[PDB]
This record gives sequence, C-alpha cells and structure tokens, in this order.
Amino acid sequence: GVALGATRVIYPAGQKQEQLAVTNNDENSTYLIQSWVENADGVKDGRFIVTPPLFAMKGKKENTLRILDATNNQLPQDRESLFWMNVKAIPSMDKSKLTENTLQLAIISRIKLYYRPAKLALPPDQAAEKLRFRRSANSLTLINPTPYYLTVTELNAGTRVLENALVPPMGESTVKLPSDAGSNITYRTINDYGALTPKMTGVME
Amino acid sequence: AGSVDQTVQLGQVRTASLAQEGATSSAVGFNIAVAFLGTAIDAGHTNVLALQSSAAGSATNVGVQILDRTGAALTLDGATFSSTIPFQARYFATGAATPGAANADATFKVQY
Amino acid sequence: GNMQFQGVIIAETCRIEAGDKQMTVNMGQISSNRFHAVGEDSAPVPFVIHLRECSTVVSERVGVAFHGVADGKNPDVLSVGEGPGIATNIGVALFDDEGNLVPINRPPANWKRGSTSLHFIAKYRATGRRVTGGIANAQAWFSLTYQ
Repeated sequence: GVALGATRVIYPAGQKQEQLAVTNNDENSTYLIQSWVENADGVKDGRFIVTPPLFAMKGKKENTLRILDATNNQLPQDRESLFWMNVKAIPSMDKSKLTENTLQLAIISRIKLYYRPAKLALPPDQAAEKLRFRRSANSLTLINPTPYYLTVTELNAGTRVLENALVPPMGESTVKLPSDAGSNITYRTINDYGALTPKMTGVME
Repeated sequence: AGSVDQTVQLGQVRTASLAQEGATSSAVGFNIAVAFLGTAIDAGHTNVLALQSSAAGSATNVGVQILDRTGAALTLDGATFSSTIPFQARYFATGAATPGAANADATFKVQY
Repeated sequence: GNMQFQGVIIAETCRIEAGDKQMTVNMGQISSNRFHAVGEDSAPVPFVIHLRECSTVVSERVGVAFHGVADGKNPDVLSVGEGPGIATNIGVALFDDEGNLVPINRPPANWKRGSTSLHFIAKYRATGRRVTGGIANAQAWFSLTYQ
C-alpha cells in the first residue's frame, strides 16, 4: 500500500517549498497518486501548490511531493494558518475479479499543513502548557493563547475521556462534558513530529 | 585534517524504519588509527551514540552508530580503534523508536 | 576533531492495505428477485482495511469516512451507476463490524480502540420499487484524516 512520510507538515514562512514523502511497498501493484491542498473548511484551495499533482508509482518506489508557497504573503504573520494536504492513492486493474460485481475503493490520506510565520515570539515546545479551560454544566471550552494550533488529546475530566480538540491559535474550542465528569483535567498534545507530549494538568482560565 | 569539526546529516527517517531493536537507517558516508568517543545510548549498546535531548522532545529508542571501512560499528569509548579514511554513520534502533529530534555528539583523537 | 550528527525521526501515516488485493471488494451476483421492499439488504460481504507500519499513537486517532456518488433515491448508500445493462434500484450500503449502517459522505468518524484493522460489511440495499438486474459496481474513496 501507499503511505505518507509525515502526519503533519510545518511550512516555515519564507521558504520556497517543503517535501513530503510518498511510498508504495508492494512490488506487484501500481498506484496513481493525486495530491491537492484544501483550506480549513475542506474546500480546495490554491494558495499552496503540490507537484507533481498527478503521477504514477510502479511497484516498490519512494517519491517526493513538493509543496510550494503560493500565498503571495497574504496570510497572517502572528499565527499559524491551517490547511489540509490530500493524497489520493488510486489502485489499478485487479483483473482477477472481472466477472464479478465489485465495490472498488481508493485511499485518501489527509494531514494538517501549518503555515508557520517567521518571527513568532513563543517557542513551539512551550505552546502546550499555555492551554486554559473554561467549564460549564455540560461543556468544556479550551483556550489557546499561543500562535500555534494545539491538537489536544488524552483529554480527561475525572474518570471520563472526552473528544479530542483542535484549538486554533488565539482562539477557543468546545467539547461535550458528560454528567459523570470529574473535576481535575489532564491532557496531552501532538507536537510537530507526530509524537505525544507529556501529560499535563489542565489549568482553569 | 582540514575540516576539524563537521556536521553529517543523517536525514529525515520515519519511525516505521526504526521499529524494533536492530533496525537501521540509510547509512551516510563521511570521511576526514581513529578512536571515537561518545555517550552510549545505554549499557547494552556501547557502539551506539545517545541522542542529545531537545526541549521540543527528542526521539527515544534510537541512537547513532559509526562504521569504518570494514562496515562494522565502532565502539565509542575512545579506546577501540578502527583500521583519506572514509566512514559512514546511521541510526540504530534499540526499541520502537518514537518521533522527535535525533542529534548526536562525538569526538575523536588520532593515533599512529 | 568534533563530530555533530544531525537528523530527525518523524511519525508517518498509516500504510493502507485491504483484505482483498487492489482494494476490490467483490460483491456477489445480483438476483433481482430477492428484494421485496425498499431497504432490504442482500448477503453480508465483509471487507477489512489494515493500518500498517504506523505508530499506535497515529492509528488510534485517525478519523475515517467513505465518499462517493450516492444512489439518487437514498443519500446514505453508494450509487451503482446508470445505463444499459446496469442494475436499477439497488445501491451499495456500508456497515461497521457490528452491522450498523455507515452512511457515505459523512464527517470523519473515530472507532473503538483495540487493534489496527478496520472491519466493515458491504451489502446491496434496495433503493427503489422494482429492482432490475445487471452489472452492479460501486466506487468509493476511503479517506483517513490524521490528528
């Protein structure tokens, strides 16, 4: 099958292009690889170009997607902007099941593209600790004062585990809070490298 | 003899390439009777450099090896010696490697 | 001299394989007379999606969904096409390991974690009054959205 060499791309502002690996590991299969960029609402967006936008991979082979900056420097310079990278893997002719009725699948892999401005003040490792929480009778709001998108996970309220949340820079995000939810909050985050960050005590706003 | 200090780039390596003890990255040549000295990743792997830790989170279960012309991984006590002289470097996995920065430190004197 | 080795180890996405080669789930042959009422389903055809060579941190958190052209009479099931020799009034319907409908074209969903294989079931569903036989092929994209 086909896989990508990252769960996220950090695009440093001012750089011409960034690379993203694509691999197929099956010598006896051939994939078509289509790639495009969408904005945070999932709409196809042209401020980032992917080349080659369409190509073939025959057998065991590693290829390189190039992600080019086409924003013309129109994005905010004080906060990450969120985009989505889409890589569709289209299989080929399984001539074995020709006489048959078939459900034919293709794979699309969607990972976050973060446009990270140049002279941000707070280093990225220090972002996760700055998360704050606001609590209501049946909802919990996460407050992110940093310029970085925070991907919050292992969110716990007492014994009960909550939805993950994607907290925008200098913004908020809310998740549902069951009745049997406890008082103390812990969370983790997923950092630039795709790893889990250390469990942290949630701090009330 | 000219380039006393130099940085050898090992690349960007995905965790599934270093998923179990013994796993190795794509070696990377570099050159410059040679003993190497560094911090062992642990007491079972004296031939593997420990990674320097990062505030952003360093990788785990993986370190850096150095190999001479014989293709064998050199011991890193500053006493084991290897027989311009080329080498190569690579990652070595001691467990299931986790994501993060993976930089490593070493020194070397020379002996005749 | 002083040596400095630089590099970075990064999490990859899941390498996706199916129980069937080339992601081809082979439905049966279509016996138009087995449908007595809209909504009835044919036999269950299981299919598995494997999440290989990725960290458990990545695979536990991925959100998935099925995209494709819906049957013009039932937005939840995959259309089977239209035209000469093409079956009418059936679509392809997707279910989870427990046999509960997974409607197509919905937001990404997280599942119970666990293991690293997603188990589904495909079924023909009657979408109209008079099923007629023919070739009944469906297509869908299976999208994985990574945290």
